[PDB]
Amino acid sequence: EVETFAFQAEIAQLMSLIINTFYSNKEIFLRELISNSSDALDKIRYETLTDPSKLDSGKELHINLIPNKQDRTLTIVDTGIGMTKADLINNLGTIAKSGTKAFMEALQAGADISMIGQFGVGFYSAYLVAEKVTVITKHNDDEQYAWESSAGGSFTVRTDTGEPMGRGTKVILHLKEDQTEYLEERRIKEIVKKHSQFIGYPITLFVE
Ligand SMILES: Oc1cc(O)c(-c2[nH]ncc2N2CCNCC2)cc1Cl
Repeated sequence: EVETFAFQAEIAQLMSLIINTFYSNKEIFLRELISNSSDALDKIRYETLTDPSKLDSGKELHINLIPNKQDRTLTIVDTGIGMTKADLINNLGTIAKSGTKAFMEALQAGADISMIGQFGVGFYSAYLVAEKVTVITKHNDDEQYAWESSAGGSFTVRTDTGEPMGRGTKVILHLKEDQTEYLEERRIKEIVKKHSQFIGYPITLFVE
């Protein structure tokens, strides 16, 4: 049913840093997530140039932003390449260990948390605004899985028989009580325009 894993130490330390460091410019989490979706979309596109059957699981390549004020969630959905169970456990397809080391050295040398995505671990910026993060993913080579973590040094993985998605990745941000501004249409639009203005795939902001 539900397997429980420990974060590697360097990632545990990364997440604590994200959670505990005073840092006002939290909005960058959205750019880091959209940028991950854009990379996964690039990968499926590239693979389909030589094998168009990789798109049998869906031809449209796009990103949906879905705010839900009742559940207090902001969900980012892409139809990118998705992740296998293995990628998920291996820090969501990141080089999180070396990238964390590089990020923490930069933070010495003068960097601030906004540059996180330069070290390949921009996912973890979700913890600027979310108390809990659920990642649902479907890669053509595997079943649908849900990854989940409220930080605290551990994460879980289970098969998801919730609502099949076809192919891609869904990041559900259960927002901290004081970060509900990221559910406001005006606010999301501003941020996307500010930081995600040239992404090569349509980004659709859902209405409530
Ligand atoms: O927010 C995401 C969105 C995604 O589409 C993915 C994903 N799906 N397939 C590969 C990936 N990535 C993109 C970022 N780099 C690791 C692997 C991962 C994450 Cl964490």
